[PDB]
Amino acid sequence: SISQQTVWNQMATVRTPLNFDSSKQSFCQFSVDLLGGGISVDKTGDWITLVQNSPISNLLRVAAWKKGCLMVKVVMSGNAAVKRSDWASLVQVFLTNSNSTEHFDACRWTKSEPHSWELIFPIEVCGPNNGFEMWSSEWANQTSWHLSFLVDNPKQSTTFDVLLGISQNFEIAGNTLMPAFSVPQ
Amino acid sequence: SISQQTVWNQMATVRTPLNFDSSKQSFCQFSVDLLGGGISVDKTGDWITLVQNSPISNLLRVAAWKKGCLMVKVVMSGNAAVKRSDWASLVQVFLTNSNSTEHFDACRWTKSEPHSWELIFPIEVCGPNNGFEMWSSEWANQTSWHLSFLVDNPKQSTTFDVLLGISQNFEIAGNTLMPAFSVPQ
Amino acid sequence: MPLSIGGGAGAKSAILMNMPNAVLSMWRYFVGDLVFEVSKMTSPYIKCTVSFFIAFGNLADDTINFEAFPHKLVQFGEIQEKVVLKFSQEEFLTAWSTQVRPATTLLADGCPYLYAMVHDSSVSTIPGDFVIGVKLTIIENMCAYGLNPGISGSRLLG
Amino acid sequence: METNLFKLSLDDVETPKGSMLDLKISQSKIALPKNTVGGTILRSDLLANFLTEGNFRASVDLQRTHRIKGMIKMVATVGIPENTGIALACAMNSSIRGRASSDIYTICSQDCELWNPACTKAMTMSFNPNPCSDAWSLEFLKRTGFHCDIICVTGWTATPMQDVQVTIDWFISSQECVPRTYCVLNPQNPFVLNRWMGKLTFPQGTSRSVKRMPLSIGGGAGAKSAILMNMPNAVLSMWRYFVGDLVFEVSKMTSPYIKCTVSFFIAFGNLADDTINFEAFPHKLVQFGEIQEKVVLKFSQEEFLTAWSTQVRPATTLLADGCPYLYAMVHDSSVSTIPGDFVIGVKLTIIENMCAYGLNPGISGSRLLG
Amino acid sequence: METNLFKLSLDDVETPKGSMLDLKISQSKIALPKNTVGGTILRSDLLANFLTEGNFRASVDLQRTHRIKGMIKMVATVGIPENTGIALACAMNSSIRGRASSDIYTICSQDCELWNPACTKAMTMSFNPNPCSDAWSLEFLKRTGFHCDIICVTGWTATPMQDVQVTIDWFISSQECVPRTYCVLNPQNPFVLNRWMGKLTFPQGTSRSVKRMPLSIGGGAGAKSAILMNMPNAVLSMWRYFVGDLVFEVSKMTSPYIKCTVSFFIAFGNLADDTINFEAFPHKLVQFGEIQEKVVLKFSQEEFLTAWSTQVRPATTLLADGCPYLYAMVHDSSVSTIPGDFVIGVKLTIIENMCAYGLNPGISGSRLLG
RNA sequence: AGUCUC
RNA sequence: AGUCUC
Repeated sequence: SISQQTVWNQMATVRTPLNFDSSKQSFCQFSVDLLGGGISVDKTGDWITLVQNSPISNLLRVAAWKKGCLMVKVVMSGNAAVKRSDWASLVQVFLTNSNSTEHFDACRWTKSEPHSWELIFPIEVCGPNNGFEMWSSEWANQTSWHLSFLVDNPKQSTTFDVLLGISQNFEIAGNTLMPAFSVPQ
Repeated sequence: SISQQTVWNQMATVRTPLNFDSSKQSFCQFSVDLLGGGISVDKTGDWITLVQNSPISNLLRVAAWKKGCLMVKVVMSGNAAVKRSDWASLVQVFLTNSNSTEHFDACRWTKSEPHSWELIFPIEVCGPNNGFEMWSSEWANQTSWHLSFLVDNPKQSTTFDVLLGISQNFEIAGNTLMPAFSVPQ
Repeated sequence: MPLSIGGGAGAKSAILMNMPNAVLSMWRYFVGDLVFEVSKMTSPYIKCTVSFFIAFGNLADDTINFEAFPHKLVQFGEIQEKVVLKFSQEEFLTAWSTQVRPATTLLADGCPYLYAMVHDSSVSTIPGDFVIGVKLTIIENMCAYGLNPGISGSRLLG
Repeated sequence: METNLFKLSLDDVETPKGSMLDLKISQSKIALPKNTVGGTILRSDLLANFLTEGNFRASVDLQRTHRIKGMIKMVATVGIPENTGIALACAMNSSIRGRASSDIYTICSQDCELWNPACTKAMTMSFNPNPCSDAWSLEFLKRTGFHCDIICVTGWTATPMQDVQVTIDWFISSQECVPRTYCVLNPQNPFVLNRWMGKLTFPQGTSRSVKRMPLSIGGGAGAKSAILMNMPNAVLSMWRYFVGDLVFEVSKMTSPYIKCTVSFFIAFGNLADDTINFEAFPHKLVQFGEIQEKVVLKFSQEEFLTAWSTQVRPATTLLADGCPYLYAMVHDSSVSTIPGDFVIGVKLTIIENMCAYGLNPGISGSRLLG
Repeated sequence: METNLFKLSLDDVETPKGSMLDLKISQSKIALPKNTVGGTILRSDLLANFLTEGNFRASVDLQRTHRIKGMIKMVATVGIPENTGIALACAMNSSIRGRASSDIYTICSQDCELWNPACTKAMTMSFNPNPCSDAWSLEFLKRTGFHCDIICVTGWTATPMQDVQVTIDWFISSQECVPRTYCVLNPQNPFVLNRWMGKLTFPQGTSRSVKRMPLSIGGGAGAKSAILMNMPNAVLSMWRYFVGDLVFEVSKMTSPYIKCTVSFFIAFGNLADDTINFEAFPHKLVQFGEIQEKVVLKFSQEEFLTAWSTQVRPATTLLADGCPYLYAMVHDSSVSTIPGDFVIGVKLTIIENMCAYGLNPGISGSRLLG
């Protein structure tokens, strides 16, 4: 039973748009598809997003059928230049199994700590195959797990890192053919 | 034994009245009937309340006899425009089995964190039938579980979301005839 | 008739709901031996042989070999009004969604359906349609996976 | 006089059963041009589309049965003379997203067979399209995206007179489906890896042509500013260090007319190509018979003193690499009377009695395979 | 590694086998207009064309198997209310030449079933398309001309609201084919005759409506300056005199709402219709239950003192006919609340313990049936 | 006989 | 392992 303490894997890093224009609207939104490996963003500005090709990130994108628990950790690193007394920002986090607006939320959080905060919670994959689930498959109208954010005042709550930890019971089967993963720099 | 991690169900969303007039009085009040599914509000302004037709929300409204534990999570998402240093708001939460002013409180909390906070606690349904209880039935002068809020400065502590989680021991019996639940949008 | 029976029955901008259907909606996916109770709600004088089978939403009405799937032929005697159909869970390869987005099309629905069609013809000497009522009675050896966050609304029944 | 419709056996939910003729469901004819080159995709499509060509005895059963328990069996057929050769691969994968890679490395991890028609003129393969369980169905295959790629791994050694055609007969097998799942932090024994190690080419002549294949196989296969990746290799990359009895499957992908004795052994990256006593290390000599195309090498874990890194920084040099390598070199010479290099393909099949330590944070990128 | 194609079971010559769902080969939908009248041909075609509609589970087996040993089984289906009725017939014959007759008499001697949907809402029939042996095949059916006629023997008693449709499901049966041959000068026991005796109509009222059916059944059935003929009746015509236990099958071809008690007995042609004591002869009283449509009468050969002529000169009068007759008359009255005559069809099914004398030179022509 | 029904 | 071969 392979295991080691304190070793998560980086999954994504979303940087709020630098040219966000407060005057148009005050918040902006992005969503991370935890099991499919994609990041979605606003047309609110030029987002700087990135999905790291870490071991867990590569595994999930290529594992056809999944089942079991995963651990999620979100770390918001904000604008250190704002004085603590002028902090006027908050971010709403949502866990939904689909991006469709017709699906209710599995969970919901709202974080507003100044400069930085972290959020850790587990998610579990349950599917119809044999408890296995295929990412957004049309088969039994399967689904995924999306983590959506509504950042209010993107100039203070600027950065988000999403890390994932695999559990002892995570189990997969089958392979999904994917195009080459692009290596940065 | 069906179960899945981190999956709650949305029950209600209460938005503080936009036209609240500070000058008349400084606070406002609303109450959520956790087992009956209703929301009560002030005459302090035009409230924007909503009970989601999620699975748990539909189950409770239609289950005649209930028994067992439920998990409650309240998330207050406030006014991000207020600077943290100007935060001057707090909300008192009360758990009572009735809206009557003659019933003492089962529990009491007061939250004042700036911009946002969350509150999680369990409630348990115990009744006279066979440990089963019928919502506010006149039968053995049965009751319910109401979560009441007294929002001080509704312009800062503006939004409230109530989520519910069902437990492994929740058990129901019988059906309550209800009129059609209205689907929004 | 879609087997993604969670979320109640559709109504005009509303959903109807009863307790047992409400509990099944708490789960994400399910399977089981389905037992249906078919009732003849019309006069004994209107005859018709109905054919029942399980298939997917995307088949055209004129699919010639619908009856190459495992099926059951139902005919009622003059004074017979109830018939019980039982669909074994081997007609299902996998558990399916308890609830599907209401606007989902027949082409995009990936959950099984209970089909019913006329095998021969609906005939009578008096006017009137042949009408039957179908009720899913019990689910045996059921198996459910996961908890359901919920989908808003639901499709209208027959 | 009246028949009782209810008593009729019209709702038989049983799986298809019978002889091969009775269980034949489809037939595909794949075109193989005389000028095919290798890397060439002969046909890449949904498996459901291959299983649906032609109306054979069990064709309507395939379409009208909700659960099939037998595996899918295919019999590929095509013969070519011994003075030529080509290596074909027929690969099966659970799903596909976008314009996925068709490289032999990416496609061969689930259920894949590589053969050389000059040696094997009829090839059979059976597989379970649903690894999580013991049954599948045509709807499941369609809505799930189960994929099939038939590619040419190595082109013709000598081109045929005319164009060729490979015929594949598809059947529902009598053997039942069995699941194959991977518990990430708890590998089974043996661990089925199916990682392509590379395509080795040894040009005609007296040259040694030393080949070095790193055993730090985590992180996928390198590509131009990208990495290729398959599921089993992805799980092995989760661990930090590993060891095990390694089993390699070596295939002759060239014509039977190009002879060569290859020598395999384990050694470190820093040895010069001209090291005289490479063969003082435990080694194995491989020669193929005319019609023989597959050989299985098994490297015991006593060839390894310690577990090694699952992943090494891609730019690491041969001198600084501290992990073992699988070497391959020419023992005598690569000779023939027709032109062409001697080419073999190496695939790490399974790892037995494996032992892994720690979790891997990950290293960015990976080295290119052969 | 190489598969041996020869060892594969691709040449399985076995007959189709399995459940009814698995042995379903075709489905025909015959149209039945609400204004159909009787004598009307619903569909007359080659059997091969009925067995070839639709691609069901055993459809390609039907087409790709050289010998089928199971009988052909059909399940016809259609229900109508009790206050109406119609008599349909589905007949099978070995071959056809030219614009052959479709009269119920001509078509019902081989394998034919007559039913009334108001009584029987699901009807099954199994038969062997090759009477000489124990196997058949689709090619044999096509090149041989095996025929199938679905006709309406009696029109609607009361017309339906809308048009109707009869659905026929065709299957390869599990029961094996068995031959049925006729040795002309050496009949078997029982002798299968299947001769239509006529369609008897008894109009509503208190009338006796005496019906006289001659038992000198040789020479075919009369037509306008012609004779109709079927094989079994043709063989019985070869003999000069005959006797036997006669078995008749009486069918109610009209709606269950038209009631009537019919009386059957054997007597000679010369009795007046008003003979008071017709019922002093051994007789049998027939009444049908609502949903009952078939009754079987059996006349022992002790109702006959001697064998009689197989054929009599057609113009012979009731007074000069010396051969027995099967009489049928109303015992009480033909009553109903809806309009329509009470109509029954009589078919001489088999002759048991028959005894025949001499060879018949033949007499020209024959009397018209009912 | 067969077919059918049971 | 599985598949294959025998």
